Amino acid sequence: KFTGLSKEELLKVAGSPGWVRTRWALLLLFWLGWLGMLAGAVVIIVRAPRCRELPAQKWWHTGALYRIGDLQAFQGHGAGNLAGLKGRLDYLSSLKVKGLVLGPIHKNQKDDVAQTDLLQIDPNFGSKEDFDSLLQSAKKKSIRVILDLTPNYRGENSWFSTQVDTVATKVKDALEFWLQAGVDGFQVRDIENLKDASSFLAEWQNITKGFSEDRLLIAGTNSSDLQQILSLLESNKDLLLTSSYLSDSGSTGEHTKSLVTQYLNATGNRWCSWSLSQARLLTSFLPAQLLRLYQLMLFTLPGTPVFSYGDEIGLDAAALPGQPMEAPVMLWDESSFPDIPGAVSANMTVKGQSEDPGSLLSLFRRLSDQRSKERSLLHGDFHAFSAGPGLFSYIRHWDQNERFLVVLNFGDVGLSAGLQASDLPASASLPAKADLLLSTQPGREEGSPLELERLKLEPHEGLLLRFPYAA
Amino acid sequence: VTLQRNITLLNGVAIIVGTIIGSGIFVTPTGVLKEAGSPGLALVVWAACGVFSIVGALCYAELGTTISKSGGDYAYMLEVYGSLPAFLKLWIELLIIRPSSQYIVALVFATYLLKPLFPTCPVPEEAAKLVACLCVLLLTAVNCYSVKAATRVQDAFAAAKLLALALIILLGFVQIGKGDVSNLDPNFSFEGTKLDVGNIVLALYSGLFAYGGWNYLNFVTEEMINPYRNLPLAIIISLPIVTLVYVLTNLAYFTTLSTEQMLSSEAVAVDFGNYHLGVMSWIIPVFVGLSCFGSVNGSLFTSSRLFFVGSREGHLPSILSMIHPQLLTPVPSLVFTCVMTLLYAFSKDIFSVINFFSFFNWLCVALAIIGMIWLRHRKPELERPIKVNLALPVFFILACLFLIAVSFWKTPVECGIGFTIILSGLPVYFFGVWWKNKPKWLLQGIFSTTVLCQKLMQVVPQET
Ligand SMILES: CCCCCCCCCCCCCCCCCC(=O)OC[C@H](COP(=O)(O)O)OC(=O)CCCCCCCCCCCCCCCCC
Ligand SMILES: CC(C)CCC[C@H](C)[C@H]1CC[C@H]2[C@H]3CC=C4C[C@@H](OC(=O)CCC(=O)O)CC[C@@]4(C)[C@@H]3CC[C@@]12C
Ligand SMILES: CC(C)CCC[C@H](C)[C@H]1CC[C@H]2[C@H]3CC=C4C[C@@H](OC(=O)CCC(=O)O)CC[C@@]4(C)[C@@H]3CC[C@@]12C
Ligand SMILES: N[C@@]1(C(=O)O)CCc2ccc(OCc3ccccc3-c3nc4ccccc4o3)cc2C1
Ligand SMILES: *[C@@H]1O[C@H](CO)[C@@H](O[C@@H]2O[C@H](CO)[C@@H](O)[C@H](O)[C@H]2NC(C)=O)[C@H](O)[C@H]1NC(C)=O
Ligand SMILES: *[C@@H]1O[C@H](CO)[C@@H](O[C@@H]2O[C@H](CO)[C@@H](O)[C@H](O)[C@H]2NC(C)=O)[C@H](O)[C@H]1NC(C)=O
Ligand SMILES: *[C@@H]1O[C@H](CO)[C@@H](O[C@@H]2O[C@H](CO)[C@@H](O)[C@H](O)[C@H]2NC(C)=O)[C@H](O)[C@H]1NC(C)=O
Ligand SMILES: *[C@@H]1O[C@H](CO)[C@@H](O[C@@H]2O[C@H](CO)[C@@H](O)[C@H](O)[C@H]2NC(C)=O)[C@H](O)[C@H]1NC(C)=O
Repeated sequence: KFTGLSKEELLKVAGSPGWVRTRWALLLLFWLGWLGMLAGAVVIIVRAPRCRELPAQKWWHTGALYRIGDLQAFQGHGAGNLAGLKGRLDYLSSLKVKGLVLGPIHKNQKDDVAQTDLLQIDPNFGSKEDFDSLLQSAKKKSIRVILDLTPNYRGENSWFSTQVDTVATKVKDALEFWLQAGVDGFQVRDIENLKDASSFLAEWQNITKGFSEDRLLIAGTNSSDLQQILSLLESNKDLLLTSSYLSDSGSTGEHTKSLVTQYLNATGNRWCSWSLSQARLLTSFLPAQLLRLYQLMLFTLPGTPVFSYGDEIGLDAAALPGQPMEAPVMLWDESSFPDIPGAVSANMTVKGQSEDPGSLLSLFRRLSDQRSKERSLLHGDFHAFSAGPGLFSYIRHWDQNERFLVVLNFGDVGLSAGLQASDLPASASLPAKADLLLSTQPGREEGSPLELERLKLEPHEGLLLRFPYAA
Repeated sequence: VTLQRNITLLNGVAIIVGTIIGSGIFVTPTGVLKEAGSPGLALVVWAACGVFSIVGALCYAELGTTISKSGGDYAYMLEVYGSLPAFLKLWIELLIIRPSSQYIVALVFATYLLKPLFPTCPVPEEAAKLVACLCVLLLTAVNCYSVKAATRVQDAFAAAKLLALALIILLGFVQIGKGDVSNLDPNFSFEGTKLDVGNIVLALYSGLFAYGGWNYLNFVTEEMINPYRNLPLAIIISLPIVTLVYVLTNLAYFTTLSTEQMLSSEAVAVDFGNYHLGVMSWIIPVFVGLSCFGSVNGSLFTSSRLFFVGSREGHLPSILSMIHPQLLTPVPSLVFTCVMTLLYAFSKDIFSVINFFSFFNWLCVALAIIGMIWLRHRKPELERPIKVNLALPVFFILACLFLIAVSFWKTPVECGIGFTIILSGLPVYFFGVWWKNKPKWLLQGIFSTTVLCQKLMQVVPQET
């Protein structure tokens, strides 16, 4: 009618046979093309591989633990009890820690066994109605509380060098009593002085897991050789065991790589605990240039990282006179240490380091945020590969998620990377370039993609490169 | 041979509800949390976008009863500003705005349909693309068959959307019914309320994606039964329902999950169903997949009727607006609005075409209401069945100018690229409409291909 025919002459012309055959053929062709595309989508969906099942993690698989040895040296004088511990539970939420290993708070006189009760709190830390208040206040912030039950924590021999099995029956009786009050785990330290240790640990593990499967039991030795550690872990295998296995080196990267790979190969790639001691700080073993390099390693290895209080600010008991090394004073502010008013600086405090974006606490917060979030660091797979003289380089990769490449230079002089990979399976091989998430030293652009053949490492530097699932 | 009005009052309520409630209540309740920080101000953002959409819908309801022609927001600009602005709106609404919206909603349908086969991983992209191209091709053939079949699809899936959202709301009510508070505390709901407002605007810009489509019944008037009663009655019944369901869904999202697991989630409804159901939690991805199935039907139904009316004014070729007799459906316009939607299956990242034309999408709604006020003080005697209380349009004009002013002072990067699309649409106007004295080299070829497509699809021209 406007630029075409009208109804009359159209139905006159376009009603002939042949013109009906064409439109019926085109309708049949449309529906055959639709049923071709549907079967194409089906055989594309079927020829997609699969994707893997999540390994049903616990709560201590998710982030780090935080050991608080002395409760008085954590806050200070006056408020050195369990009621004052409730005020710091948002600083602990800033660190994104998932657990809290409270020190031994029970009534221990001294080496008399009969005057040591594990069911009663010493009055210098508070009472039980303060303790369950702390527990309920920590449950609100998603923080679990672990209770250390080492009996003779005021003497020199922690398991009472006199009578042996009677002091273990009162641990067996205390596990049940404290588990109904609502604690989420236990810790026993110095079990190289415990007689029949591998027999008692299996009994306490079967008691603790017989309550719930959301329950932890940590053990601690001062041992450093692998065959003595493996003797404790051959009967029970869900046991977390902190020790001084990585303490020895403080040194070259080939030895640290051999220690980590030999442990992971000897234990059969189980869930382990990565640490440097059972109760001590990182500055007791490492010089101050290797703290950032070890913090990057302990957050990116396949296990639970366990730290002490003050490890995020680099607390040092040999930098201030008149403090015990087993319990230094936590430098919250500039008024924390009352003697010698001026020995404490501003970069040695919590609030003085929460302002610097290139501090030590600012590295801890970024790494602890990255660990508790990404699936390749939560339950990824470990693969270390060969590199230059003094490097430790490895890769985490879960299924199809964002992969991670950690490059650590323990040496004193700089060198290149030389990442001759040649060893990884096809799901995690290196691309020609990768991002940069983090570096332990200033002087690099955090976010811009480098390429992994002219990578240079300056002294004591560590890198956290990143790349996605591709060819 | 006309279009044979079929749309009831309840069918209009179904059209508006089914087009509005699509993907944005499932793939966006995070953006407002990541640029608002606190769960109180996010609810403030959702309520504010609700009030904004309600007042704009009331202005468009009284516009659509005043002028009363199909192709709303285009017919109004044609009656007010003339020929060239109406063509420029029609042109970039035919090129970019409708075929990107329909393809994005079809892709979200395909992804959340194939999600239960790939529970914690990524869906393969050429398997979701090829199902998104099946959804459009099936709905464009259902719409070409009949009109009442296309309105039965729409209210069946509009009932399915409401039964899928009511289950989430009652799952949240029994989560608050067992006495535990992860969020929604009295005094602990505002920690991290991002102030400055500078970052907020971006937010208000994120919560308005879920409210889009409220002006779609204005495209499909002249097909309602008794439109002077049944257009505003279908608008003021449909739209205050959505602003209530949209806050009772987000606060029920806030009872179960926390702010650290919501911001680390890419599918909030899937993480809701995983906690509240465990196994038999596959019904939540298939019910947010069927939510995006009824939003492509309601937007292919009105996009065809827009290009229908764009051809009756001479702004388009006349093969569009040719009704197939005895089916009484605009077949050559539905084929066009399907082919344009399937052409966007070559785009890799078209989610960022939203910032390209968000300024013009609100500039048209501002220009329509300026002309609405201008028509009242120029032709002050027409049959106005519903008149609006004024200073709600005065509020809406400067509110749309505030929403367009953040496109030029905060992110003016791609707006100059977007303006070149309109000014490249201008010579198309001149060549197509203005250039008369046409040579017979081209006009007879145009007649020959028009009669060829006419004999192929068996369509006759309109005629009162
Ligand atoms: C896809 C299959 C769908 C099935 C149904 C077939 C429908 C055909 C779809 C065609 C869609 C076209 C939409 C846009 C049309 C704009 C033009 C117009 O409005 O004309 C009205 C005008 C109305 O004609 P009437 O029907 O006689 O009133 O249409 C024409 O005269 C023919 C226009 C053909 C346009 C073909 C594409 C040309 C693109 C621009 C070419 C460059 C122009 C400038 C040259 C110098 C460049 C530097
Ligand atoms: C790119 C463009 C120009 C090509 C257009 C091709 C169309 C997509 C094809 C697909 C099927 C074809 C037609 C097949 C036969 C006709 C008649 C019609 O037959 C009936 O159902 C009416 C008979 C009855 O009511 O009993 C079905 C739809 C229609 C218009 C179809 C319209 C669309 C056609 C021309
Ligand atoms: C799960 C989803 C993604 C797959 C597709 C959903 C439905 C299975 C499809 C299949 C065919 C569709 C429709 C095809 C045409 C109509 C015919 C209609 O019957 C009529 O009233 C119109 C018949 C006429 O006018 O003569 C009722 C069912 C309906 C809506 C069908 C309902 C189901 C639809 C939407
Ligand atoms: N609210 C809906 C829902 O399902 O949530 C319901 C249906 C509907 C109808 C119209 C609409 O207008 C959006 C718009 C207007 C002017 C210029 C660009 C765009 C644009 N649409 C996009 C879609 C997906 C990705 C990017 C997009 O950019 C949005 C929605 C979504
Ligand atoms: C934990 O150890 C106890 C024994 O030390 C195991 O419990 C025994 O189970 C058998 C079989 O029912 C009973 O006949 C014994 O009386 C139980 N002894 C008890 C309760 O002291 C128990 O099976 C062990 N747990 C696991 C997981 O193996
Ligand atoms: C763990 O600490 C103890 C005490 O500091 C180390 O010395 C042992 O002390 C006990 C008595 O307390 C003796 O019975 C052992 O014979 C001592 N060990 C040796 C090797 O003489 C003990 O060596 C430390 N463990 C390690 C692995 O160094
Ligand atoms: C570490 O893994 C390697 C291989 O996975 C083990 O090395 C083999 O040990 C057997 C003896 O058990 C030798 O006969 C093979 O020659 C060794 N092969 C290689 C390639 O070294 C090794 O036993 C594992 N480490 C531990 C502590 O078990
Ligand atoms: C905190 O900052 C002070 C300076 O503000 C550091 O003191 C420097 O110490 C090194 C080595 O002891 C000296 O070589 C510098 O000369 C000192 N600086 C000045 C200005 O005298 C101090 O070491 C910093 N503390 C930490 C833990 O990094």
